[PDB]
Amino acid sequence: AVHLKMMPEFQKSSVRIKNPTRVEEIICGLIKGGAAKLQIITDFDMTLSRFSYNGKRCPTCHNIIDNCKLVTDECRRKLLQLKEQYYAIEVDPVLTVEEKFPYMVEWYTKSHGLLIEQGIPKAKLKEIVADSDVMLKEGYENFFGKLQQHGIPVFIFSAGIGDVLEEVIRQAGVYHSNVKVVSNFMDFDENGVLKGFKGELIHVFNKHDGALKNTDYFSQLKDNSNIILLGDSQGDLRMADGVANVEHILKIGYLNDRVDELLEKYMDSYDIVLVKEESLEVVNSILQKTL
Ligand SMILES: [Pb+2]
Repeated sequence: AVHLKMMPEFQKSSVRIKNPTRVEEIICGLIKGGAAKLQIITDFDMTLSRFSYNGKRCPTCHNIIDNCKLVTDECRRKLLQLKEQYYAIEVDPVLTVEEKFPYMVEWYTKSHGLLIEQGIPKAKLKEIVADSDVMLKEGYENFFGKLQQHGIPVFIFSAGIGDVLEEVIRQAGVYHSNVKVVSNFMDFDENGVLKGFKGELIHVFNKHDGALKNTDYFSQLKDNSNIILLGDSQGDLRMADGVANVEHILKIGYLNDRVDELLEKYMDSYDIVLVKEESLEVVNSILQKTL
């Protein structure tokens, strides 16, 4: 039986849970199914990576390029201006989520376009990443490590830059065979220089589309009908729309930002809400009982 009161990880004051009996019920299903039924579906930026460190604001995948030695101060000035005008839209309370899609497409297209101008070589990503201030959440070795040890599928589903994301996890030692990455991948020219992006754009609001266009992945995993989903946004709740059959799904949300405004909405939509939390120990605690 599961008792959240007897799990010291769940007592941390950052842990918010609207409906604990329900959460206990889901975690109980997870444990019953064991490794054989489990898979993980997860965002990356600010979910598997830190929102802030000591006492500092950490980079997203996109920020890593924004801030590197290959990008001019004027290009960063333009990128910042883009952020200021489009982030106001993203967080606009009057506009419907659907109204925001065209704007989000414009933002990722424009900002990607500025980086294509800067001339980013694939060869240089390794060093750019090594030099960056990127940080994985506390407990990531264990997270990725228990998962790989048990062969649990991990679908990292990111609106960031896939090449960057992969280099971060590769340099961290945790890009194992069980880890599949779906993101915005860079398209390179004859000289190995960035010239555009592959596929359809993934942004914060359209993860349902991507989730459905990954049929091959999810149908090989028919038997993994127990899911842990981790996300930092309302948009991330759609990441599991492609899943063949669901028996138990647990949705864990990192609330990093806009805490007062969004807490009630996050508590309503995610089963567990983690408020300004820089570690993976709640999820590690559930894997410990499960695997
Ligand atoms: Pb997200």
